[PDB]
Order: sequence, then structure tokens, then C-alpha cells
Amino acid sequence: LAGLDTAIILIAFIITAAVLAYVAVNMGLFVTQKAKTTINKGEETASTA
Amino acid sequence: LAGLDTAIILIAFIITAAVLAYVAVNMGLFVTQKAKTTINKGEETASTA
Repeated sequence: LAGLDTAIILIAFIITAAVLAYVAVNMGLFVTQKAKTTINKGEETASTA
Repeated sequence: LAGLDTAIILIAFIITAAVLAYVAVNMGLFVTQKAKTTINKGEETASTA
């Protein structure tokens, strides 16, 4: 009996966590590149005159 | 008299239970392997970038 309903919920919870993982990594890659670009623009702003 | 009709119903009820047993075990083996595969794919999804 219980060796099935539990397995289904496990499948669903794994997929749910994998979806957060997917989003978090993508958005970390995005934001860290925005930071890289900003740091470069800050140095350009301080240097150029 | 009763030492026969009861025996027939017992035979039938055993076979009926054995049929559920057969299906439940097979389907448990199936679903738990789907869960195993899913857990692996979840870890691959979280790791690969």
C-alpha cells in the first residue's frame, strides 16, 4: 500500500526542487555577469577624464 | 457437506489475493525505479551548468 503513494510524492518533490535549482543557477549566472559589467563600468568611470 | 463448498471459495480467494500480490509487487518495482531515475535526473539538473 504505502510503497507507492510515497514514491509519487517523492517524484513530485524532486522535480519541484530541480525546478528551483534550474532557476537559481540561471539567475545567479545572470546577476553575477551584471555585477562583472558594473565593476568594469565603475573602473571606466573612475579612470576616464 | 460444508467440507467442500468452503474449500472451493478458499481456493478462489487465495488466487484472488495472489493476483493482487503479483500486480502490487510488479508495480512497486516499476514505480520505485522511475523514482530512482527521477532522483538521478534531478541531481544532473542541479549540477550541470
